[PDB]
Amino acid sequence: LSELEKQVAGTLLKLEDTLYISSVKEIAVDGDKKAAVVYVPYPMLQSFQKNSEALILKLEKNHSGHRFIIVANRTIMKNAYVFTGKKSIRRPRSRTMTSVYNCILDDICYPIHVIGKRTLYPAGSNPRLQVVLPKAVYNEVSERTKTYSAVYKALTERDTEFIFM
RNA sequence: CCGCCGCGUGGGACCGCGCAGCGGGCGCGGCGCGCCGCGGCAGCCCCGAGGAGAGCGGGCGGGGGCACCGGUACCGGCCG
Repeated sequence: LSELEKQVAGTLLKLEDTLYISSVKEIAVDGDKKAAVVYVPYPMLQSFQKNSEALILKLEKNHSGHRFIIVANRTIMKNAYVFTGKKSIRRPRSRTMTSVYNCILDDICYPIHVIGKRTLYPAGSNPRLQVVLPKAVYNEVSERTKTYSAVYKALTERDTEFIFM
């Protein structure tokens, strides 16, 4: 129920010639360009994953002004066990914070599979994570690394940066 | 202030244990035993230790057990 959703829905209705979205989030970047994150419901992420590179390209080409990213919305629970007083309810591991952040990171760059992760602990600077991408693909993704860092920082307060190795 | 392996409040890093869905309606103030939509949930498996065990393939070796079998030599006997 906001302007962006109206035109993106119209777009989607134009593209076919069955799948719907949950919400849309827009995150700012240092440059005037912004990012739009589309929250896909979990059961159909794979439905929006097969041919989604074309989908994002067409969406960007229709309404310019900021890049489009597709991610799923996952829930995080804050207790390993829940004590109802009589028995105990165990939290599934899929609902942890560490798993969710890793899945988000994979989803942000879904077409390109992450090759490694490292976190550095400088003497004074806040610890930061740096990930490693395939050396084959670069110029395709070189121009969208600041946006990736910004969106990852927004969703998860953890900061990061990108390189190729 | 000083004879406490017990009692209460707090913290909860470290050390060890938690198999048996949830939420709403019937339903009484609350809790149970039950009856109901699944119509509300992302319903319900960390990874796979230069730990271990099991498996396939490859060659390696005076490793083990059973039967079988050759060769001089020591000894004894016999022909010359």
